[PDB]
Amino acid sequence: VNSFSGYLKLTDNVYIKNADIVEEAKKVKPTVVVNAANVYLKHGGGVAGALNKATNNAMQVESDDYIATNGPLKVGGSCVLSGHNLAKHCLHVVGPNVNKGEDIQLLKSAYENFNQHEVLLAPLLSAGIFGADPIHSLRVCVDTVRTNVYLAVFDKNLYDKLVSSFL
Ligand SMILES: CC(F)(F)c1cncc(C(=O)N[C@@H](Cc2cncc(Br)c2)C(=O)O)c1
Repeated sequence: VNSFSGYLKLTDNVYIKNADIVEEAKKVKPTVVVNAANVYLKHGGGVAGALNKATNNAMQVESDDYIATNGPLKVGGSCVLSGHNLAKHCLHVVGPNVNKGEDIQLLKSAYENFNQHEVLLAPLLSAGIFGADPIHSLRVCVDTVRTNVYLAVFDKNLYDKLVSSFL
């Protein structure tokens, strides 16, 4: 039993809710919140900018130190950093950005990072400003993630479309 509430169950292990991931993180304090990161951990907009703003820029400060030490992530890769006031940990995961021409096949590799964590609160990778089709992202999520994932979808119209078209 966990503290996630109001989710619709899509599969044995994938759940979905129309919610603001920032507000959901603030209420649940999950062990892991996933950030829709880029390879530079520059949290300017989309989910990343919203999460970072909610940490009063502490996420960005920590991220800049991480990059200065380790260099950029790989597209499809991830790193675990602090969750600050939102979660115990933040798993920064880099999905491919279609608006940069990155290969969409890397979306499966990106979701594989979720399997290293038993339970996660997450957005749909490569959705929103990353330019992928969220319906495709949900399909890859369901077919790749085996751990328990609670997906927060900010846009109500998109949420209803994701549920209604789900196979
Ligand atoms: C063009 C379109 F029709 F596909 C479209 C339009 N608007 C929003 C999205 C979207 O992917 N939203 C997700 C992911 C998300 C993105 N950025 C910020 C947050 Br916070 C959450 C959501 O709401 O959870 C997609």
